[PDB]
Amino acid sequence: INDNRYINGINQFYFSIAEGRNLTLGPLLNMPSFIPTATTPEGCTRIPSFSLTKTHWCYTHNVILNGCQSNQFVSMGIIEPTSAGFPFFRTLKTLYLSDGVNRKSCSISTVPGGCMMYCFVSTQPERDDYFSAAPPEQRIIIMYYNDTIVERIINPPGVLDVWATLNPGTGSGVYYLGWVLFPIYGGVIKGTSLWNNQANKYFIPQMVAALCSQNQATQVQNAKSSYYSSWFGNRMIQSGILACPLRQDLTNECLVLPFSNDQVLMGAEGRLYMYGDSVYYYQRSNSWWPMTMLYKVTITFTNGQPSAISAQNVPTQQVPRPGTGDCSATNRCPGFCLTGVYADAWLLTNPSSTSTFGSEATFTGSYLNTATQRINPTMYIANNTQIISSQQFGSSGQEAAYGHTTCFRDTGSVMVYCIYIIELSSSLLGQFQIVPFIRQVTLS
Amino acid sequence: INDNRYINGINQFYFSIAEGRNLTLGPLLNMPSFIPTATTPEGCTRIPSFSLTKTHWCYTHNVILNGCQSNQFVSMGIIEPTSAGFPFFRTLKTLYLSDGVNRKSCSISTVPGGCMMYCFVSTQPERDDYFSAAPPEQRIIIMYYNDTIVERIINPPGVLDVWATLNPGTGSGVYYLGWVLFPIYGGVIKGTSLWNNQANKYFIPQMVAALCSQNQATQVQNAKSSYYSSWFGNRMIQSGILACPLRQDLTNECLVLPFSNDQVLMGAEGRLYMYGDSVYYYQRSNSWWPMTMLYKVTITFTNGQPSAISAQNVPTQQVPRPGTGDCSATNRCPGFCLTGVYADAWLLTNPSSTSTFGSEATFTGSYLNTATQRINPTMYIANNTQIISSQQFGSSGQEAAYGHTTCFRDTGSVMVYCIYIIELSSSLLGQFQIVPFIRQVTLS
Amino acid sequence: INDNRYINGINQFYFSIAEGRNLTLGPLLNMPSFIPTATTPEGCTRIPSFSLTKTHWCYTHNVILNGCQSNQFVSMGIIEPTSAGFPFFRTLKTLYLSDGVNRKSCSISTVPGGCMMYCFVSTQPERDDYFSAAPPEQRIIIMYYNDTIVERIINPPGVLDVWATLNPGTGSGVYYLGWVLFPIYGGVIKGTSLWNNQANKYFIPQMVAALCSQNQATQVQNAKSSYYSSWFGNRMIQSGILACPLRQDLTNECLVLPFSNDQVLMGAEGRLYMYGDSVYYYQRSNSWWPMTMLYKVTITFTNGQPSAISAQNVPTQQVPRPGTGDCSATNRCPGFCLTGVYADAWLLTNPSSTSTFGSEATFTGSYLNTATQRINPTMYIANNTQIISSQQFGSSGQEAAYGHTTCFRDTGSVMVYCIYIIELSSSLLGQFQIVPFIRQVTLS
Amino acid sequence: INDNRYINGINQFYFSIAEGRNLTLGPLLNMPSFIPTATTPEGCTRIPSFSLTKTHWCYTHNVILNGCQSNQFVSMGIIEPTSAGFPFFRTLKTLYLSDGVNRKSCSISTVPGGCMMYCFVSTQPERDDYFSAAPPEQRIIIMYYNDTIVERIINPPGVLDVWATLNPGTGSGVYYLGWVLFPIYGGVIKGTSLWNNQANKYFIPQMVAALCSQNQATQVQNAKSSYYSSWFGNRMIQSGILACPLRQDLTNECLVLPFSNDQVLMGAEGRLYMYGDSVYYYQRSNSWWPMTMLYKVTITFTNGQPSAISAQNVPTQQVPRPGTGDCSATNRCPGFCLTGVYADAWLLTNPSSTSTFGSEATFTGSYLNTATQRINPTMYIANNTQIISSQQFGSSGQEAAYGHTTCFRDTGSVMVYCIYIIELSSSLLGQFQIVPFIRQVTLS
Ligand SMILES: *[C@@H]1O[C@H](CO)[C@@H](O[C@@H]2O[C@H](CO)[C@@H](O)[C@H](O)[C@H]2NC(C)=O)[C@H](O)[C@H]1NC(C)=O
Ligand SMILES: *[C@@H]1O[C@H](CO)[C@@H](O[C@@H]2O[C@H](CO)[C@@H](O)[C@H](O)[C@H]2NC(C)=O)[C@H](O)[C@H]1NC(C)=O
Ligand SMILES: *[C@@H]1O[C@H](CO)[C@@H](O[C@@H]2O[C@H](CO)[C@@H](O)[C@H](O)[C@H]2NC(C)=O)[C@H](O)[C@H]1NC(C)=O
Ligand SMILES: *[C@@H]1O[C@H](CO)[C@@H](O[C@@H]2O[C@H](CO)[C@@H](O)[C@H](O)[C@H]2NC(C)=O)[C@H](O)[C@H]1NC(C)=O
Ligand SMILES: *[C@@H]1O[C@H](CO)[C@@H](O[C@@H]2O[C@H](CO)[C@@H](O)[C@H](O)[C@H]2NC(C)=O)[C@H](O)[C@H]1NC(C)=O
Ligand SMILES: *[C@@H]1O[C@H](CO)[C@@H](O[C@@H]2O[C@H](CO)[C@@H](O)[C@H](O)[C@H]2NC(C)=O)[C@H](O)[C@H]1NC(C)=O
Ligand SMILES: *[C@@H]1O[C@H](CO)[C@@H](O[C@@H]2O[C@H](CO)[C@@H](O)[C@H](O)[C@H]2NC(C)=O)[C@H](O)[C@H]1NC(C)=O
Ligand SMILES: *[C@H]1O[C@H](CO)[C@@H](O)[C@H](O)[C@H]1NC(C)=O
Ligand SMILES: *[C@H]1O[C@H](CO)[C@@H](O)[C@H](O)[C@H]1NC(C)=O
Ligand SMILES: *[C@H]1O[C@H](CO)[C@@H](O)[C@H](O)[C@H]1NC(C)=O
Ligand SMILES: *[C@H]1O[C@H](CO)[C@@H](O)[C@H](O)[C@H]1NC(C)=O
Ligand SMILES: [Ca+2]
Ligand SMILES: [Ca+2]
Ligand SMILES: [Ca+2]
Ligand SMILES: [Ca+2]
Repeated sequence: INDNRYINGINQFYFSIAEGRNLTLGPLLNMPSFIPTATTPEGCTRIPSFSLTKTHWCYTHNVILNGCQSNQFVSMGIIEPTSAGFPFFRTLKTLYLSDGVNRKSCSISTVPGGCMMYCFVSTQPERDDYFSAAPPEQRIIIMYYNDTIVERIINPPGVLDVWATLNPGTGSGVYYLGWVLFPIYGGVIKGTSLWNNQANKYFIPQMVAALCSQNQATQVQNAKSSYYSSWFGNRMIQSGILACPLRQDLTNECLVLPFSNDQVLMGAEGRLYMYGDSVYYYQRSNSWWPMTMLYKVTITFTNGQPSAISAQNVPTQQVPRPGTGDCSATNRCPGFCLTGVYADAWLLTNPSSTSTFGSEATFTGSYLNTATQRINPTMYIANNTQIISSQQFGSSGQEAAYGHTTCFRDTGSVMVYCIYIIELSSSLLGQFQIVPFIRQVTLS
Repeated sequence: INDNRYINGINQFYFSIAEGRNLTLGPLLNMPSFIPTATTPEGCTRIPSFSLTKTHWCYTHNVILNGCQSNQFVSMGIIEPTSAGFPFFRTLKTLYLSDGVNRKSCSISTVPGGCMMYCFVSTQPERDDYFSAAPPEQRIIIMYYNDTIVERIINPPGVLDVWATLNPGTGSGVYYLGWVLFPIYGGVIKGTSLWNNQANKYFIPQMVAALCSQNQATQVQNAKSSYYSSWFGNRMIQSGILACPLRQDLTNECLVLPFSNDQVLMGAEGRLYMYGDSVYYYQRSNSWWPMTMLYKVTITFTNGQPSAISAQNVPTQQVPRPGTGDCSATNRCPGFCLTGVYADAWLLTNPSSTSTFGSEATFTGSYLNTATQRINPTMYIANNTQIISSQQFGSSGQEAAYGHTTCFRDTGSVMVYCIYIIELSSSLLGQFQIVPFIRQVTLS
Repeated sequence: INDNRYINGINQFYFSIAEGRNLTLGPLLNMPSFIPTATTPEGCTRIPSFSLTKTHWCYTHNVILNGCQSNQFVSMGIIEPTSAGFPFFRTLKTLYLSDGVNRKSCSISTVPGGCMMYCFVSTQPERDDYFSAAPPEQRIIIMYYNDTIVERIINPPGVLDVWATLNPGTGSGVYYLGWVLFPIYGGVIKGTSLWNNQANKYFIPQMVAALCSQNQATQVQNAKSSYYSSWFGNRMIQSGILACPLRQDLTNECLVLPFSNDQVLMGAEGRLYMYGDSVYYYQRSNSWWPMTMLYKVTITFTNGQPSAISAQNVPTQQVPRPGTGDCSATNRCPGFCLTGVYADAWLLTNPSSTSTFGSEATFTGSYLNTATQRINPTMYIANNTQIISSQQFGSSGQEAAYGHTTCFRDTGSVMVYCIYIIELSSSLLGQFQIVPFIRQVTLS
Repeated sequence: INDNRYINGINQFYFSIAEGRNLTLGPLLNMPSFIPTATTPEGCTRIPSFSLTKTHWCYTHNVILNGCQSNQFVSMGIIEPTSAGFPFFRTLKTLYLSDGVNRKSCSISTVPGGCMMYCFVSTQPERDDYFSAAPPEQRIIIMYYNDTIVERIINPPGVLDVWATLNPGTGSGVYYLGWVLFPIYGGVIKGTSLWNNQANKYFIPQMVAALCSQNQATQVQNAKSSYYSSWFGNRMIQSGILACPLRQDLTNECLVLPFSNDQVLMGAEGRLYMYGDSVYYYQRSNSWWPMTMLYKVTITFTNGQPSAISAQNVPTQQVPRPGTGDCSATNRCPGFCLTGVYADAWLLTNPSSTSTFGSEATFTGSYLNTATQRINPTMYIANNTQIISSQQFGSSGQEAAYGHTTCFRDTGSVMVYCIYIIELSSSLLGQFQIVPFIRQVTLS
C-alpha cells in the first residue's frame, strides 16, 4: 500500500482559488523511472495509461517490436518517500501480455486489490473498423496483486448494430461506487436510436464566440456537422463511458453510456478522474476546438445501475494542441475536423468553488507548443485564459506525442507533486521513450 | 521462479569446441527493459551488477541525483518466454535504498529466496581511501523475496590494519556450496603479512611474449612493479574474493581471500561466475595488459570454511579495452598502469574441454572499440586471438562505459540468448542510460 | 517504574470531607518541564493529554508547524523525588509521530508496559466532518516502553451510518479491568437507532433551578433542543466512551458506549479518571451550563464485555468557563449553545462519602476567569458553590486555553501535589507554551 | 543510535572554501525542543553544554530554584528525520542530579554508550575561589545509556597548590583516541612552576595590529599583563584541557594540560570540537580582544598519555561580544579585562584547506549584537572580516546570554542544519528559556 505520506493526498483539489494564482512549476526531479524502455532502435512503446488511487497505482503501455505501425506491458506498485523527500514509484509487480491477441487503445484503472484494464482487439487499420458494420472484440482484464488474472470478452448491450467501432479512450478509468468506469469513443451507425436521439445536437464552448469570426447561425450549422465523419465510414464519432461492475465473470453486465452531443464535442480519446466524490472527464480535442476540454460528470443510477451521464464543461481558451490544416492550434471556428493529440490536464483547483462554475480554474499538464507539428513538449500550469507557468523540455524541434498528467500531495511535507508521462521521440533506443517526469507545483 | 524453458539452461558452457567456431551474433531483439531510466537530464545511473541463477535474477545500480560525481536501486524477478519466442525479464520486486548511507561499488548475488548485496560506504574521494590507513565501512544487505531486509556492517578478519581500502568488484557474486562469494579489490599496507607474502610476485599472460618487444628480464621487473601505486597511497593494489556464509546475523564470519599475485594482475574490479560446479573470475584490466582476463578459480575448504583460492588464466590476446597514455588498447609491455574500463566476458565454450586448458576458448561480451576513449560500444564473440563476430551499436563517437554480459539457453527452442548490460551515454534523459541489450548467439 | 514514594499515592481521593474544608494552594514549584516547547515564533503546540498511573505516566500533544490551523509528540516516564522534596517527572522515552497522517484530538492512556493512544484522522474542517455522512478514520496506537509500536485502524460496530463524526475527548483514557476506556464525542445521524433511543431525553443540573429565571416547562423544552446542532450538520451532539480490549490486532473489538442524554449534557470533549475502583468522567461544558461537569460512571459488563454506562453528576455551580454570546460564564438558562473551553477538574474528596452523593465535594483545577474571553488562567480549589482558594497566573489579559489537572500524593512526606497542564499564550516562542505547573495542596 | 541520515554527517567541515562564500541562513524551523523549561517565573535554567557524536547526543544545564544566584539536568538521545525533512532530537533518557552537591560550570561529552560530564562543586562566590589557595572539589560523572551511573571525585596531579581554582569550560568535551578531553580554566598561584614557565608570555591576534592604535611595544606590555587578575586573587587566569581516560574508577589519572600563554589569550570558558581527526578549541573572549577565538589543537602523546597541547589561532576580526568599560565590542587594544560572554562558533570550512592557515575561514554561531549589554541575540554566518548572513531573533532589547552552536549534515537530502542553543530572557516562565533554535545553512 502507498506510504502514510500519500494515502490522504490522492484524488483531490489541492489548492484554493486564491492559492491557484500563485502556483509555479519546480525543477524536474530525478527518480528511477517505473516505465520500461525499448531495447532496439526500432522498438515502439506507446499509448500509456496510468491510474493512481489511495492504495496503489497501475500503469500500462503498448509494445510493438518493429516501428509504431503487439504486446501490452502492465505494472503496478506503490509510492514511497526518498531521503531527498520526493516520491519513488515502487513497482511491486510486472506483467507482459504477449499471446497473439492484438490488444490496443487500452485504458487501465485501479481496483481494490489490483488493476482492471479495458482494451479492444485490433485486426485491421483503424479506418477499416469504422466501415465494417461489426465492432471489434472488446476485452476487460482484471489483474490482482495476488497474481490471479481473469480476462473476459464482453458484449455490452446496445453495441452490436449500433456502434461500428468502440475503443477505450486510453486515459485512465476510475473505480466509483463499486463500478469501474472507462472513457470510450467510436463511430455510431446512421439510423440507429442513438444516432436519432443525437440528431441536431451540438456543443460550442462558452469562450468560442469572442474568438470566432463566424456568426452564431454559421457556428451552429458547422458544429452540428462536426460529429459526422465521411472519412471514417460516415459514422457519428461519439464519446462516452463504459461502466463495468467489479466481477470476475463479466459477459454483458458492462454498460455503454454515451455523452449527449449537446454537452460534449466530437467523440475522441479521453480520461476519467476522481476529485473527492466527483467524477471528471477529459476529452481529447480531435475536432475543431483546439483547447483543453474538461467536464464535471454527473452520473445517475437507476436500480443500482448507471443509467445516464451529464457533463458540465469548465470554460477555457487555454492550452491548445497541434492540428492539421484548418484545425491547427490557431483555429477557433466550428467545422469538421479529425486531427489532434491526447494531452489531458489535472485540475489543481475546484471549479465548483466559484459562484459561476469554472469561472476561475487552474490546471496543469503538458502540451506540444506548435501549430501543426507534434513538437516542443512543454509542461505548464494555466488558468482559463493564460499559461501562468511553463517549461519546455529539450530543444525546439524535439518530437513528442501524448501526455498524461497526475498530481498528488505528500501530506507530510505538505507539497504537491505532479507526474507528467510524456511520449518522447528518442534517437538512441526505440521510436519513443515514455518518460514519467516529476516535479513539484510550488505555492508562491 | 524462472519459466521451465530456462531453469535448466543457466550457468553452463553452452557449446562444444567445434560449435564455437561457427557462432555468430543475431539481431538485437526488443523487450521491455527491466533497468530503470533517469527522469532528469543530469540524473546519473551507473555501476550495474547483475546475477542470474536457476530460480531468478537480481539487478542493482547506483543513482546520483546530479551528475556522476547517492541511492542504490535493486530489482529482482524471473525470466519467461514471449509470444515471439524470446525472453522477457519479469520484475517481481523493486527496492530503492535511499537513507543517507552512501553505498557504492555494490556487487549483487542471487541467494535462495532473494538477493545478497555487498557494498562499501564512501565518505571521501576514492584516492583519499587509499591514503587513510583505516578502511571504509563494509556492508552486506540481504533482501528476501518476502520483503524482509537485513543489513549488516561486517568486519572480516585481516582487514583492519592490512587493507587501507576494500571495495566489492561490482561484478556479480555467486552462491557456492552455502557461501556467497563476491569479487573484491583494494590497497594493502606496506609491511603487512599480506604485503610480505606477495613480495616479488607477478603475473605475465602467456601470450604477451610474442607481442612484447621487451626481453624476459625487463618484463619481469616491470610486472613486479605494476602491483604498487604511488598515486593510490603507495598501496599494493590487490584483487580477491570475499566469502560470506548465508546468515542474517553476519559480523565477522565473512572471509577475505586474496589471489596470489603470481596468478593474477594488479587488483581491479571483477566478477564471479558459475559454469557447472566451477567458479570463474573476470578481472578488469586496469593495469598494463589491455586484454580480457578470465580465470578458473579453485577454492579450498578447511573445516567447512574457504581457506584459499587459486586462479588459472584462459590465455588470450583478444578484446582490448580503452586506456590512457602508454596503457591504451595498443599496449603490450609490462609497466605500472592505472587505467581501463570494466568489460566482462561470458565463456560460451569450456576451456577445460581442450587437452591444454583454454587452448581454444570462445567468449562473448561488449567492448569499447577505441584506443583511449570510452567510445564505440561493440558487442562481439571472440576466440583467443580473433573477433569472429561483432556489431557496433550507434554511430562512431557514441560514448559508453561498463558492459556486463550474461548468457543462458532456452531449453525449449534450444537457442542461446545473451544480455549485454551497457552503460550508454544519452543526450535526452540522464548522463547514462543503462541498457539491457539482448540477442541470440546463433550456431551456424 | 514510579518511585516508592508515589506508587501508593495515585488515583485516589486524598482527603476526607472534613479536611477538604481546610485546603489551600501552595506556591508554584520549579521543576524541569517534561512538555516540549516550540522553536519558532509561529510553531503551534496544543491539545495535551496526560495519563498517570501506579507505574508511570504518558503524555502527548499536537504539533503544527505554522500557526494553530500535523505531527503528534508522545512522551512517557516516571516520577521521582528531588532533594527539595517535590516531584520530578523523569522522561524515559520520547516519540514523534510524523508521517503525513493527520492524527488529531488524541486522548492517551497508560497501559501495562506502555501507552495506548486514540486519535482520529482529520482531512477537512471540523464542521465538514459533521455534514459528511461518513465518519473520519479512527486509530489506536500502542507504544510499549520496549519501543515496539503497533498502530491500528479501528472500525467499532455501530459507528458507520450512525455517527457522522467521532472524536476522542482528548482528555486521558483509563485502563480498567483489562480494557482501555477513552472519552469520545461526535454527531449522530437523524433517524438512527441511537437518535431514536435518545429522542426527548435531556439533562438539567440539580443547581440550575435556583439560578435560572425560566420556569420548569421552559427549561425542559430548551434543554431537549440543546442536543441538536444545525451549525454542525443537524446532528445530535453526543458524548460517550470507547472501550478497547488491550490487544495488538484490534479491528472491530472496541465498543462505542454512548451516555444517556438523560444523565449528561450535549456531547463534548472529556476525560476519564480512576479513583480507587470507581470510574469518573469530566465533560467539557460546550453547551448552555457553564459549570464544571463531573460524573461517577457505572459500567456494566455482559459476557466480559462493557455493555452499558450510567452517569451520576456531582451537583455544583462552581468554576465557570468563558463562552460566546448568551452562553458566557454568566449564563444559567437552558438553550442551544456550542461554545466553551476544556477545563477538567480533580476531586480531592469522595462524593460518595456523603449521605447524599456529592452534597459536599471539593475539587481542583484551572479555569479562565472571564465571561467570554480565553483569558486570565487561574488555578483553584473549590467546593460545590464556592472557590475556597485560587491564584491567577500572569497579569490580567494573559491568554490561555485548555487546562488538564492531575493530583497525586507522596506517601513519604504525606503531601499532595497537583500538576496543572495549561496551554499558555506566549510572546516569545510558539503560539502556545504548554506548561506543567506544579504545586502542593496544603491541609490547613 | 542516530538515524542513517546523520551517522555520516557529523563532526566534519561541510563546505569547500569556494562554497563558503555563498552560504546563507535559512528560516528557523519548528521542532519539539529537547531542552526543558522552568515551571515558575523565578526558576533559573542556565549554562548549557551540548555534545553530538556519530551515535548520539548528550545535553545538560544547571537549574536553580530561585533566581540565577542547584541541580543539574542531563539528557541524551538521537537524531531522526521528520516528515518535513528536518531533524527531531529524540530524547531517550533524562536524569536530574539533585542531591545537595552544588555541581557547577559543567561540561559534557559523548562517550561510547553514554555521556561523561565534568563539574566542580561550588561552595562560595566565584571570586572567593580565586583567593582561597585550595581548589574546589572536582568531579566527573559517567552516565551510561543502560542507566548505570558512576560519579568520581578526581585529583589530577599538578592541581593542588598550583591552581587556586579550576573549572570546566562548560563547552562540550570530546572523546578522542580513548580519552575524554574537556576545556578548563582557572587561576594559577604565583611562584608555581606553571606560573614561572608562563612568565613573560602573551598572545596578540594577527589582525590586531591594523586595528589597534597603540605601538607594538605598548601592545606587548599590556598583553603580558592581561593574564593576571588582581580582582581574582592575584592569580594568573589560565586556559587548558583536562584529559581523562575512559574508566569507571578514576582517581588521579586525568591530566591537566594548560595552553601556552604565547598561543592563547587569558583563561576563560571554552569548548572542544572534533572536525575529522582534528581537535579544535573555542575560547571565550573574557579579556581585551572581543572577537571569536578558535584554535586548531595539536595533542602530543608520550607513552599513550597526552603530554602537551599546542594551539594555532584562526585569525579573524569578526563577531564581537558585549563587554564592560574599555573592553566592549569596540575595543581593539591590549590591556587587562575581565568581561564578556560565551559565544562559540562552528567552522563550516576547513582552515587548513588554504595555503596560509585560516586565510579564508567561514563560521557560524550566535552573538549579542551590542557594545556592552547582553542584548539582541543574532544568529550569523561570517568569514574572517565580515558577517555574510545574519538574522536577529526577537525585537531589539531582547536579553540573552550564552550561545552554543552545533552543525551537522543530513547525508540523505544533502543539507546542513545547525542548532543554536541560546539562553533567552523570558517574561513568562523562568529567568531564562534555553532554546535549541534550528535552521539550515543554505548553499547559494
Ligand atoms: C486473488 O484475489 C481475488 C480477489 O478476492 C480472489 O478472487 C476470488 O475468486 C473466487 C473464485 O476463484 C470468487 O468466488 C471470489 O468472489 C473472489 N473474491 C472476490 C470477491 O473478489 C482470488 O481467488 C485470489 N487468488 C487466489 C485464488 O488466491
Ligand atoms: C489568468 O492569469 C493571468 C495572469 O496572472 C491573469 O491576468 C492578470 O489579471 C489581473 C487582474 O486581476 C491583472 O492585474 C494582471 O495584470 C493580469 N496579468 C497580465 C499582465 O496578463 C488572468 O486574469 C487570469 N485569468 C483568470 C481570471 O482566470
Ligand atoms: C579464431 O578464429 C579465427 C577465424 O576463424 C581462426 O583463424 C582461422 O584459422 C584457420 C586454421 O584452422 C584458417 O584456415 C583460417 O584461414 C583462419 N581465419 C582467418 C583467415 O583469419 C583462428 O585460428 C581462431 N583461433 C583459435 C585457434 O582459437
Ligand atoms: C514489547 O512488549 C510487548 C508486550 O508484551 C510484546 O508484545 C508481544 O507481541 C507478541 C507478538 O509479537 C504477542 O504474541 C504477545 O502476546 C505480546 N505480548 C503481550 C501479551 O502483550 C512485544 O513483543 C515486546 N517487544 C519485543 C518484540 O521485544
Ligand atoms: C464552600 O465553602 C464556603 C466557604 O468556606 C462555605 O461557606 C461557609 O459556610 C459556613 C457554614 O458552614 C459559614 O459559617 C461561613 O460563613 C461560609 N463562608 C462564607 C462567609 O462564605 C460553603 O458552605 C461551602 N459549600 C459547601 C457546603 O459545600
Ligand atoms: C552499563 O554499561 C557499562 C559499560 O560497559 C558497564 O560497565 C562495566 O562495569 C564493570 C563493573 O561493573 C566493568 O568491569 C566493565 O569493564 C565495564 N564495562 C566497560 C569496559 O565499560 C555496566 O556494567 C553496564 N551496566 C550493567 C551492570 O548492566
Ligand atoms: C568576507 O566576505 C566579504 C563579503 O562577501 C568579502 O568582501 C568582498 O570581497 C570581494 C573581493 O573578492 C569584493 O569583490 C566584494 O565587493 C566584497 N564585498 C563587499 C562589498 O564587502 C570579503 O573579502 C570576505 N573576506 C575574506 C577574504 O575572507
Ligand atoms: C501569493 O503571492 C501573492 C504575491 O506575494 C500574495 O499577495 C498572496 O497573498 C499569495 N496568495 C496566498 C493567499 O497564498
Ligand atoms: C559449422 O559450419 C561449418 C561450415 O559449414 C561446418 O563445416 C561445421 O560442420 C559446422 N560445425 C558444426 C559441427 O556444427
Ligand atoms: C482545619 O482547620 C480548622 C480551623 O483551624 C480546624 O478547626 C479544623 O479542625 C481543621 N480540620 C481538620 C479536622 O483537619
Ligand atoms: C555560488 O554563487 C555564485 C553566484 O551565483 C556563483 O558564481 C558560484 O559559482 C557559486 N559557488 C559555487 C561554486 O557553488
Ligand atoms: Ca467495425
Ligand atoms: Ca582507507
Ligand atoms: Ca462525517
Ligand atoms: Ca581556591
